[PDB]
Formats: sequence, structure tokens, C-alpha cells
Amino acid sequence: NIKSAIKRTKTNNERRVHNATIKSAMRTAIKQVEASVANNEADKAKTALTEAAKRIDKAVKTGLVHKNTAARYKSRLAKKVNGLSA
Amino acid sequence: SERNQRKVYQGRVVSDKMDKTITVVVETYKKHTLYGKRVKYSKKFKAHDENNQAKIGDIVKIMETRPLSATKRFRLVEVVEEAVII
Amino acid sequence: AVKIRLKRMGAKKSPFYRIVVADSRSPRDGRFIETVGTYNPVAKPAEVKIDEELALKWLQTGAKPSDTVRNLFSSQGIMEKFHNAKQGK
Amino acid sequence: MIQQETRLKVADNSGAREVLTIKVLGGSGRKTANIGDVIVCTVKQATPGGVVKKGEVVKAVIVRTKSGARRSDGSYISFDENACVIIRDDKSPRGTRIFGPVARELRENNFMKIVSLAPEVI
RNA sequence: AAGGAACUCGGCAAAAUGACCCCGUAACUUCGGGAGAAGGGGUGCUCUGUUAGGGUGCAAGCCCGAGAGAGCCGCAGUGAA
RNA sequence: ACCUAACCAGAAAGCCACGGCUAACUACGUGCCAGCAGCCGCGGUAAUACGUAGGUGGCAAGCGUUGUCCGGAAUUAUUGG
RNA sequence: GGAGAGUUUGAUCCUGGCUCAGGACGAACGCUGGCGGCGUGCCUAAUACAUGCAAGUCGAGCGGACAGAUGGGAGCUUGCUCCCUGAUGUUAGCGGCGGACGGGUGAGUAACACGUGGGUAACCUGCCUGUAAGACUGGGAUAACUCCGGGAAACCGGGGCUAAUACCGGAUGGUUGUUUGAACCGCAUGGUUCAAACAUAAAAGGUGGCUUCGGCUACCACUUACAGAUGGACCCGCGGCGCAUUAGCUAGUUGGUGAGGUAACGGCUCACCAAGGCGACGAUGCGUAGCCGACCUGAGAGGGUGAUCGGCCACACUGGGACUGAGACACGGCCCAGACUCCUACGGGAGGCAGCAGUAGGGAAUCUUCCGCAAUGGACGAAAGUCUGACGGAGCAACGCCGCGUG
Repeated sequence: NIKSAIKRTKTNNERRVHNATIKSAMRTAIKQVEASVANNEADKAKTALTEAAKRIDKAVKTGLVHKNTAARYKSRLAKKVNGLSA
Repeated sequence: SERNQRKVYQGRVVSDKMDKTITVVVETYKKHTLYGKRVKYSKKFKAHDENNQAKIGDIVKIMETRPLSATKRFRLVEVVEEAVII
Repeated sequence: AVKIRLKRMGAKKSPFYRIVVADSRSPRDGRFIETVGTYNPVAKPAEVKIDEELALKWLQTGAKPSDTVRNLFSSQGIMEKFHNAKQGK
Repeated sequence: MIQQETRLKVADNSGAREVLTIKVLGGSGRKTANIGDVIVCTVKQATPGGVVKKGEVVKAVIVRTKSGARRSDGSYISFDENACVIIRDDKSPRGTRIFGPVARELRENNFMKIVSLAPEVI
């Protein structure tokens, strides 16, 4: 019989929803720029690198990123995107 | 400005069949806390031969590197004494 | 941060603090950072001598007192004289 | 449709696992017993900690059959596994819970304790 | 159908199990077995895919093909004997 | 808490042991019966050993019994067989 | 700083065990029982639990909502109600922080778990110091609030409305990633520092006070970069246990390459390749057990225990799981399954005393269902304050230690 922070339970539900929206948006965007790096596309490679970059830093710069894992993901994605376009 | 003293004891070359990790353990001495008399013993160790240029049975001791594999901790230093074969 | 505050010690009839520097939220009679001081409440009355040579490094190295730590270290000429350390700001 | 020598798995926490029929109780007599019919039985297999043990002759009561229960209103109840609940000399059961769904025709017998102890009386 | 040896001197008889590949396999022993012990899982098709790799050939060409990933459809994939 | 005044000796002592190891002794009853006991062992009509009574001795708001651990244990020994 | 004595014999000495004198407890029991002070009191069943309190706080973040000094107008009662404004006080919800510290228990685990000693060119750190930059321009939401609904309850749903320190675009920012030019130094990995292009934020907050009413300013805030500090994470040397009537073990195992993953190396997890690796210096397997500072005993070496206080690890009805967050796989948070209890309108709901007491069981064996935030530490605060079964105290028990008495 939860005394205090049952409203912390409801805040964990709503915060879990909004945080799942931002984080899952980051994962789906990262698969999107990775898919654009799947084929040999030049202009979609750089602009999509800007898309997964901006959504990547906008996701890791607030909440569940946080810093080093974001640098790993953007680093490997920068290696593939720099590979497919030079 | 040096403070870290990551150092490894020099030991013989036990085996090099594990490819790129030629590991052998060197032997130190111990005192028996009840009886007193000196009793030595080995202490095995994998040694990550990066160039793979070790000789099995040639005394070459190297210093301890980071966690490099599953219980392979020491990096190579140099083949200090070559094996005498034939 | 490390709140340099008191810590109970003594018998059950009379408690006398010996206020060592401590962690952020350690146990009461438990782990402390680096003990400097001793100041009983009674006897006779309130006679306690503090460090002020490393305690200036503790109060200047990022810390704060409690209520009784602030009144005590402000009474022994260490909080004000440390403020004269900050008076060269 | 549960005649002599019909191994009925049990449906309670009384200790038992498989119940073997001996004689349906009604009359001279009969050879079938559909649903809600008291049988003299033994227990062939049991969970090891139990008051009713293997080789003990204690009566029982059907709950489910792969044979149908025929309600008098067109709809038919028919389960997929046979059943028993074990009774101690009155229609209060020896068991504690009664697992699984339960044919509702027991309530029209004198088994009103057995209905109350059982989750989906349909 | 539902129950399964209650039939019967007796599971008589029928029903059942079964092909490969793999896992796995006890007491006991004369050391070989037992042992196909036991008990389990996979298989149809399409594509990747003139697969890997072999046999044959100068190449062309056939044969012989494990292994896998994606996908299909059926109650059922040694669909039958 | 502590201090001061008054009052009353008024309310405030028991447990174990008394052959040895081990401080501490005699009588009555019992008569291999009831019993004790850590070991040695007592008890079968003169019991410093069983109960009872006086006395003694140890200790003390405590005293014995038992459980466990250490020492004695040079009876795991390196000191030290 | 160390004491021995008895006991084998008809007598003797060796050898050899067996017992006693001494100390100690988290003791219990037997008898008895004045007091004070200081500590101690579920060690057995981590057994199950009735009942009460154990984590709240922020009006100086927010939009309400109610009451309401004071003032307004009406009707009558010459004192009242009716409708407004409003200092003011209060709180349900949103949001921020705190529930990961504190408290308890040893169930587990014979290894990186503990102790010690290194290392981290392999980690991260909210709150707090100190530094220095910033805080520009906008958006649409939504609980509240109502109107209907379905529910026995627990509770859910749907339609309308709003705000913030809620969320979300853009500029700006390197330092936060990617490419190049270097410069210096290392421990293979490489590290430190300088430059140039692509991406990544801000509470315009609130409080006051002032002002020309444009704005100003201080304090408490928000972000970014740095170092500090406090914490944890990882790797490794060495140490601490009964058994060979346990000699075999191991196939993600041993190692490589590649990809993914986390704060991070790493078979951590997978694909592909190779056939490795551990063991008499005891692998594996059974057993037992939280470890340490230490405590007790011994002349000392040693032997035994891990109570109470502290340090670390573990666990939270049993077994998994992940979310919020800086940080948990979370003791009074959630989801699932199992067990056990309670409610039931049979459709479904509710719970976790190994927190403080307390009850039943177990047992030889262990207590009061008390007082208070006066201190110290926390939490939240601008502070005032609120919570604090931590703590500070108390009540019982000769339970231990010490002191005094019964002349």
C-alpha cells in the first residue's frame, strides 16, 4: 500500500511514455540514416547524416543518451557515412 | 608527469598455440606461515603476443596490460632469452 | 557535498560531539572523510578545540557546516578568519 | 461416460495426481457417470507431500469430461480433460483449492461448497 | 464417439513403432557390448543459388551437392507404398 | 540527577562446598535400601562421601548445574614430541 | 611472562590416554533477590502475521478552489442575511527534488565476495566548491476544471477549457562527435595541446526592492565548459576452509577476426575461423560458511567466534523483468508468474513487519503495541517550518560489568 509517490508511479508512466517517444524516435532515426547509408546515395547521405546527427544530439542531450554511448553511435555512423561518400 | 607503475614479472614461455596470445607463467617463492621453510610455485598467465613473434620455451617477460581478453592480462615486453634448441 | 557536521559519541547520560568531516549523506556514527576536531557539549561548558590548519582546507575545499558546526567554527575564529581568506577575493 | 477403470486426473490441492475409478455409485448398477456423479476410487499417482497417498481408497466427484455435459437449454458443456475432486464422507471437499474451470451443473447438486472454491464455474 | 485391457487361461488378435541426419543413452558385463538402448529435435516448397566444395571435362558443359539465412502455404511436410 | 533538614537500625543475605584433587567436621538416622558422583570412588548397623542438625570454609546481590570455546594439552610438537 | 594433581601396579618407573582446578558468553536452568551508573536482550523457523507510526516537502514554480479582515449596495431584525471587491489563510492536482541515504537480516556465495596493495593513455559523478561564458526568438499541449459513461469496489473511458520552473521548433555555442594541418611526449594499444568546416541547450524563471513604467538591479534559480570534492564501477598481485572413499573438467569453453552492445576493456553477446584451455602449486564436484576492523583464550606461537558499534558484499514473500532517474534492477516503486491470506455484486480487486513496537508458532532461550524533534544527522525548503519508530530518551529482565549498602 504505497504511501507516497504513487503519483510518482503515474509520473513514471507519463514520463516513460514521453521518454519512449524521444528515445525510440532516436533509434528509428538512426536506422533511417543508417538505411540511407545502406545504398550509395550522396546527398541523402550527408543530409541524413545531419538528420541522425541533430536527432542524435537532441536525444542524448536530454535524458537517456547520455554522452559516451552517443559518441560511439555517432562515431560509427560517421565512419559509415564518411565511407559511403568519402 | 608519471605516476602509473603497471608492471609485470618476467617469466618463461609456456605455450604459443593460442593464436596471437602466447601465454606462459613465471615462478616466484613463498614462505609457509606455519613451518617457515621456503616453498616456491608457478603462477600461470596468458600474454597477448601482438606480433605473434614469441618462442615457446624462450624466457621473455612482459608487463601487465589492460583487460584484453578472457583472462589474458599481460602485454609482451621482449624475448629476453631465446630458446636453446638443437 | 561533504557537509562537515557533528557526530555523536560518549555515554548515554551525556553526548559529546567530535565533529569530523564527513560525506554527503553517511551514517550518523559512521564513515567520515578526515576527522578534525572534538567539542563536548558540557564540561564546562562547551570547551572544544578545532583544527583550523587543515580545517581551513576543509571549509575552503568545498564544504559547509551544520548549525552547531557553523556556530562552533564561527566561535573558534575559523569561519571568520576563513572569510578573511575569502576577503582576498 | 466415465465407466469402471477410467483414469481421471485430479483437480485440487489434496495431494493426488491420477485417480482410478472402481464403481460408479448409483444403483445396482450403472456403467456411465457424466458430470457431478460420486465415484468410489483409488489414487494411482500423487504429488509426494499429501494426506491422501498412493493406494488409498477415497471417494471422488467428477467435474469435467471430454464427454459432454448437456444442459437442458440446448447449449452443451464439454471439456478437454477429465477431472475429480475428492470428498471426505460429506460434500465438503478434502481439497483446498479446486483447479481449472468447472461445470456449473455441480451447483444443482449439493456441492455448494465445491462451487465456491472453484474459479470459473461455467 | 467417451473410456482404454475392465474381455480373455493368456493383450490371442488387431491397433501401434518405424527412412535418413543430429542430440542423447543407464544398471550389468566375458570389456566386444548392451545399444537402432532409453528419450528427443529436424525434414514440403521458393530465392540467395550454373551456392560451399567435390567427380568429370581444355573451355563450354554436365553431373554429385552439405550447410545455412531470408519467405511461402497448408490440420499434416520420410504428407502416399 | 544532585543538594539541604528531620525521622528511624528501623525494611536490605543468601547459594555452594566441608576424604583427595581442594579451603572447610562432628553427631543422629539409614544399613549395597534410599542415594551421591567431575575422576578416584563411597553406601552390606561406629559412613570426616547418603539425607537431617550444629559448626567450619569459599563467594556475595549473588551462588551452583549444564551447553560451547581457549588453556592445562610438550596430548600435532616451527618454537616444542 | 608460563605452577599441576589424580588415575593402569602386590609395590616401581616409563609410555599412554581420561578427568579436575582458570578464564569467557548475546546464555539458559536451579535456589534466592536492596539500590544506583554504564552497556546488553529471537542466536531456534529469512515462520506467518492483527493493529498503530515508520518520506515527505516546495504557495518565494504553477492554474485553480474555498474561507475571509476591510469596503460596497439591498431587505428588515435596527441586525442581520443576499450579491460583488479584497489583505489574508488553507489545501487536491501539475511540475522539481527527495524515496538508491537512513533502518533491518545473514538467506545466499568458497570467488575479485571480503582484507590488503597497485593500476584506469579502459570508466562515469545529480546535489556541493571555484572559475568563465551565456541566457535570444517562438510554438502547440495536458492533468486539474467540468459534461456524459462503464464499474460492487479497485477503478477505468470519452467530449469541452488552462498554466507554469511541463514539453517541443529555430538561432547562438567549440570545447560534444566527423575530416585535415600540425606540435610535444609516451607503456603495444597511443596520450596532451593548437587551428578550420557539419551537427547539440537555456526557467524571457520566481522572489523582492527601485524606476522614467521603457526597464533597472540583488538573492534563490536554468544551461554550457572546466578543474575540485564526495561517491560508486572495472582489472590485477597476495592472504583467509573440511574432503581424493571427488582425476578428471571445459565447447562461448581456449584463442583469433569482424559486427553489435554498455559509462568501459573484455566471448559481454553473436557471425566466421582455429583446437584450444585448467589441473597434484588440487581443476571440477560434494560440504559448510557472509568476510574484515576485531572479540575471547594462551607466556608466546597459535586455537575458537564474526553478537552489540563500525567498513564492504548480499537480500527484501519465492522467482524473473525492465521503467523513472545522475544513480536501482530499487526494503514500506511498477510489470509477470508461483505460493499464502483478505474482499467480492464471482465480472475482478487488495497485501508483503529480514523498520519500530507487537501477537501466534518454534524453543531451554530473549522485553514496552511509551515520550519528543530540546540536541546531532538527514530530506525539502528563500527562510519560518513540516516529516524523521534514525536519533535523543524512557519502561521491563541480576542479562553482563562496576560502585555503595544491609550498620
